[PDB]
Amino acid sequence: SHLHNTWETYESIGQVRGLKRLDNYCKQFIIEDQQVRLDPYVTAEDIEI
DNA sequence: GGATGTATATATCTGACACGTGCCTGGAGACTAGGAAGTAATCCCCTTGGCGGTTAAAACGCGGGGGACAGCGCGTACGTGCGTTTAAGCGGTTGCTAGAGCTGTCTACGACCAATTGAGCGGCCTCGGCACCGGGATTCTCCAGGGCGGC
Repeated sequence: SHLHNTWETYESIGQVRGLKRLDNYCKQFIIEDQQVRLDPYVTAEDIEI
C-alpha cells in the first residue's frame, strides 16, 4: 500500500521475487549517477534539470 | 417476524418471411447457312505371330574396402522467463485527387467481301567438291663379270 516501504539491504533480503528489478535500479542508476558526477564535461543546466 | 430462491407473465430485440418494383437478361418463335456427319477411294503405318544371326548388354558370383550408422563427449547457441520500451492498433482532422459508375457524341479502325497476284511447296538442271582411272617422274632390289686363292 506504499506505506510499508522499507529501507532494505542486499544481505537483508535473501532471495525473493523481483530482485533483478533492484539489480537494474542499483546498477544503472549508480552508473549514470557516478558518470555525470565524475565527468568534467557537465554544464550547470544539465545538473540542475 | 424479515428477507431470500424460484416460477410465470410481459415488454423488447432480432433473424427471417413475404410483399412490392424495376429491369434486364434469358426464353419463345422463326429463318437461314454452314459445320459436321456420312460415303467412297488411295496409300501408308501398325498388329500378331513367327525365324535367323550378331553382339553387346544383363545377370551372377565373389572379394574387399568405403561408407552408413551408432555411440559418446562437448560446448555453444537457442529456448525460456522477466522487466522495460515501443510502436501497432484505433479513432480523428483536412483537404485534394484517383477512380468507379453513368450518360452522351463521334470518329477512326477493324470486320467483310471481291479480284489479284506473289510468296510458299515441290521437282528438275546445274555447279562445288569429292572420288575413280590413266599416264609421267623417281627410287629400290637384283644378276652377272672380273679378280684372287687352293690342290
